[PDB]
Amino acid sequence: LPLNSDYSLLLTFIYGGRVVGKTQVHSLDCRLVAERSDSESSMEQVEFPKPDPLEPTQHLLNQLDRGVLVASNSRGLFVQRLCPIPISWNAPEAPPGPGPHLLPSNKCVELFKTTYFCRDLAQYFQGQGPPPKFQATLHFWAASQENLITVQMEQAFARHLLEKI
Amino acid sequence: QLEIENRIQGLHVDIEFLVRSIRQLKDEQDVFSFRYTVFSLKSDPHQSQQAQLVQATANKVDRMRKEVLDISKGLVGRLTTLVDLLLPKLDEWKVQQAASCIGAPPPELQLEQLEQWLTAGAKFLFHLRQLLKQLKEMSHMLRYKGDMFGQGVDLQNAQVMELLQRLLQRS
Repeated sequence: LPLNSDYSLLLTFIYGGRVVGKTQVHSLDCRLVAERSDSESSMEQVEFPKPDPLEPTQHLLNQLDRGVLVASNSRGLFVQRLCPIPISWNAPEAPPGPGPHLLPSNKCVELFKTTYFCRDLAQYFQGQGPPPKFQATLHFWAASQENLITVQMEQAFARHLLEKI
Repeated sequence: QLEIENRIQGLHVDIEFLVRSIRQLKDEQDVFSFRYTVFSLKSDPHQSQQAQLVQATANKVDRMRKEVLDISKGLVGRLTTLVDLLLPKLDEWKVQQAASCIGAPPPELQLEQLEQWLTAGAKFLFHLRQLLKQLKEMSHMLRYKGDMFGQGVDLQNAQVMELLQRLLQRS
């Protein structure tokens, strides 16, 4: 794990099985919002892609309000849900459960970790385990309940190490 | 009278601006606690960058907290000037009306316009009480709360209530 490691966030917005945008966010933090607010916030704000057809996605984005907070640093990915829209998620650190894993309001959730990625990666190259996973998908729901929006997340250093072989 | 109309003219604009400032603060207090929590979750020298980030978020919160009190304190004082100017006028109306019953001329200013001004002036004080009530909840963000910031809200909440107590007695 060199110092020159690219922990930048790589977002991928999906609306109903269609990739509607990609965004690299070189900041430690960002907030995913429908439309950027006029305020002096130390944290960057990343707008969702504006739906061209306008429905049913637009009705869903207009309920985000506070939106979603994502932190992409040296220790991995962290998220906090501030919106009333339900959010499920799948990531390497998801627990072993039958049903869906839902982001709780007012609780910072650890999605991805670099420590265990390096550990499980060193074990594969040597040959004592499977290769590590890194994508941290997020699924938004809307009213019956349909997964209209999907957001994938990953760090640049992760895919670069694996795709070599 | 324009001085009133223009006084309550800008009060609308400035309490709106206050409401926006309070939303800006609320949004940022979430930022801090998020970064604070992330910083607490677990060294890599990169963590210095992580701490400097949290350190810079509390300064904005502190700066904003002090800039919100400055706004609302200016409004509290302005609302006082308006109340202190409105109620003596209504007093002069009650007198001039009472005299009209024993042979005086009617008062020039209608009571319909006075009641609207006292209602619009009251609607500002209730709105401001709600906003200070929100800041008092934000003051509970952390354990020590903010002994100086919390007292500023409490001290303004008292003034707002004294202005209401004035208005609600003679209206």
